[PDB]
Amino acid sequence: MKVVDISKINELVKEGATLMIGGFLGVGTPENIIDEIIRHNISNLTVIANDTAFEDRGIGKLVKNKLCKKVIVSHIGTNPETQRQMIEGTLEVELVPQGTLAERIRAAGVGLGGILTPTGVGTVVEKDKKVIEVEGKKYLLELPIHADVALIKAKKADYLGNLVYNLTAENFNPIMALAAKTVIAEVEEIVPTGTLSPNEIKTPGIIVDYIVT
Amino acid sequence: MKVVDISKINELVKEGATLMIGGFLGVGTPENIIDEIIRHNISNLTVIANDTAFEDRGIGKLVKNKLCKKVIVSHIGTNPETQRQMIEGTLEVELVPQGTLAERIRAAGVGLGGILTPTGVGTVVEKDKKVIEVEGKKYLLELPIHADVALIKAKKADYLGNLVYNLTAENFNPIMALAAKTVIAEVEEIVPTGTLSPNEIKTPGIIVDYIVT
Amino acid sequence: NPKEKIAIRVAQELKKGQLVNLGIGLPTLVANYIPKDIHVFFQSDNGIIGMGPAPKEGYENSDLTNAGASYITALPGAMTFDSAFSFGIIRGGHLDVTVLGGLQVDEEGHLANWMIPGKMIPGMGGAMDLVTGAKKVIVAMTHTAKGTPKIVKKCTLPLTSIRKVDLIVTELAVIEPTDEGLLLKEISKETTLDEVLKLTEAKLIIADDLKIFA
Amino acid sequence: NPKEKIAIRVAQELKKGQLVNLGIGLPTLVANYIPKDIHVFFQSDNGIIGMGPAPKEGYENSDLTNAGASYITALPGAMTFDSAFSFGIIRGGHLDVTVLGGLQVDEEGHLANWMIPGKMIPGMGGAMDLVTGAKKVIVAMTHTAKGTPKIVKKCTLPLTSIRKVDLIVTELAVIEPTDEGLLLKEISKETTLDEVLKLTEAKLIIADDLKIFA
Ligand SMILES: [Cl-]
Ligand SMILES: [Cl-]
Ligand SMILES: [Cl-]
Ligand SMILES: [Mg+2]
Ligand SMILES: [Mg+2]
Ligand SMILES: [Mg+2]
Repeated sequence: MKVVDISKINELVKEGATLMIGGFLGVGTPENIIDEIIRHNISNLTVIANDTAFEDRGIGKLVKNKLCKKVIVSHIGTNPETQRQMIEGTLEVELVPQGTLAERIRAAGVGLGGILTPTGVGTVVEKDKKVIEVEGKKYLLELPIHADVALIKAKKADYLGNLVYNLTAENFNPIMALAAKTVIAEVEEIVPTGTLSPNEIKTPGIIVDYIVT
Repeated sequence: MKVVDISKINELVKEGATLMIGGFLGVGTPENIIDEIIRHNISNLTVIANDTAFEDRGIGKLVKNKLCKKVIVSHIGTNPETQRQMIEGTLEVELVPQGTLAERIRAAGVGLGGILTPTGVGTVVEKDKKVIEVEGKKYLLELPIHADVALIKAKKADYLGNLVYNLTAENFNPIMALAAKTVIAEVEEIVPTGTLSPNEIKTPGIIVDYIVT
Repeated sequence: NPKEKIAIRVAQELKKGQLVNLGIGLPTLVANYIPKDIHVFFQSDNGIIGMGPAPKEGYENSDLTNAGASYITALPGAMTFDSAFSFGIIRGGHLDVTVLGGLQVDEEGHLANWMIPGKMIPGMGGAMDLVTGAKKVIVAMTHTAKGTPKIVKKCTLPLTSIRKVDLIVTELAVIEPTDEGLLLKEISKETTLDEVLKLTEAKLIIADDLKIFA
Repeated sequence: NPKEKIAIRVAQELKKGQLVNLGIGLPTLVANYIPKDIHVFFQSDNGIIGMGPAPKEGYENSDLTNAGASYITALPGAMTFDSAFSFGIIRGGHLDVTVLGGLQVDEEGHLANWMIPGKMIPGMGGAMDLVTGAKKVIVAMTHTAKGTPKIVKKCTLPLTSIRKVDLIVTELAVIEPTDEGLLLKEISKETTLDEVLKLTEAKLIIADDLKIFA
């Protein structure tokens, strides 16, 4: 059975895990899963996400509690504590253009070896990237990003674990669901099979390993 | 002013156009647009699609009337006349692994310069592909496919041109919508704005240039 | 009967809760022999998880077919989707099993199943993506082509993939490709080891525990 | 007033039915100045087409925000989507206009707008994708930073992109980068041609067509 108690997080997320965590500045983020990680000081984490939200919310709470060794994100500007720890050298930060982050994660999810993007060409992002010329235009070769566990948020799941999302809470969640080895979805409601139409489901239950509340 | 009469195909689909046409063996294919093309004998087409359907249906009717100079497809085995024309040398056929076709069309749609895929490595599909190794593994660099017009099929459009699809009629249609310069959608029903929820729309009206029926 | 023999034995390989893709033709018969206690989920390349059997007359939907455009049903909890998402499931490792037909399989476990030069050019469709990507590939094919062995030392027909398939099931034999070569694991109750060897051009390692079955 | 002057003039550049993305801060003021006969559609990076204004008190939804996590509304016919689709609209050339803020713009039309070394390190977010992919990029920015020209010969701050932006709008000037360099097309009614040039370190080509406006 996919649905498990939230208290089981300390058994599924290990010290030093590489995690994808959904959410856009805390919107569509698994707030209850993050609270469990803080409850049990699961530390030395590498967190892949759009951002580190704010000091008081979402992924920001993990940084507040110094549980991350590394973040791979497109933005940190709204979290002064992420900047503090970056400057001190305690937290490694890999900044990634948001559209490249989406496609690098997706590439792992759909089994690609990489994608070429014009974004970042001729900027500091080009550093340590292979450049490939196609039709005289230059592209950066950007590589798939993998993770041990995806921690995602969704609006509802049906009995079979099919997920739907709600408005701008979707953002990175369905992409991370395809990219990680183990997928744990925090959802707001469990609904009967047949409540979520085949035309509307966005993540099929087959790829969701665990569901909390 | 997106909704136009079917006769406007002749201003929009030029002789010798490169076209993406939706449909999986004729399911989710814009049958009425195809009939108008045949009516005005618009020829020398290059058609990018999953297949050439069957002789009496969908894209297969274009081939029966010899309106195609080239097809870029994953499958032609249900259409003996496509095969016949291929052998006689009158029709150029480029066979693309179905998943590679999906990602090459998508690459054009989302602004990527190419994608790396393990599919086809060490087969004839490797011929005239750059090979790229990433962490020891080999991938074929597969390149974006572009087209002048996407001729897609959808179940419903709202007044603003937002689209939804129905079951296995979706297949390549929403991908092609993003990839071609001009997008023409054949729809079964026009519905009021507010009938299609923000959570269920799959193709936004902004990228749909014209609607028929 | 030979096709039933293969489909029954392949169906016994499926496990509860697996996502399974059955190729058109012989592999599709596998759906008729799933044990009552095994619930799997079927995926089709045209874009569905949760495929069900052909509808009763009058219950067809024009938008709901299999990868041959024949009418199917969708089961409760099915999801339909675009072709990029379909091949993301396949190429990205989310499909537990694919059962595919076969023209040849060779000592390296390489499958040739999409083209016969000069005689049959249907294109590859999803076959190369499925062989490259499925967590487990099972080939289901008759042992010979009117006497010519289809299990050969090195394929002479064009390869679908350089991926090593995980299992071959014919009406005579069950063979598991391994790093040492082809391991013959089982033979049909209706054949003999001498017949299987006479009809297999490839080298076969023979298992200590050779079983009768299919 | 200068931010108003810019936003009003940028708003005049927008055409009916365009898909528009406004960056956080100065560019978001543009929305307040759209002519009543111009209907545009706003896109936000976090995954919406059809964004509307902040909701009246009590009509907030926790799942519906702009790219700064502030509550927004969604207008009839909006579509929400994941971040891959979002950056497919942006990078794939489906975004008609983006209006972004600016740290420097140079004679090549290159924008620096995401980092000041040794001070602000917020990361780039979607800014690199937007500048690279928008059909048209409009930079909306004050002409100087406490007197120091921000329109320079070559950016010294980190580039957002090597793409040539299409229009610069300051409280003093409207400048169009071209193959020949920067073309000064308009100046504020409240300034003079000499003041503009004095406050621009970059070489400006003065148009025969020169207009007053913003
Ligand atoms: Cl039925
Ligand atoms: Cl309101
Ligand atoms: Cl003057
Ligand atoms: Mg267009
Ligand atoms: Mg013997
Ligand atoms: Mg022998």
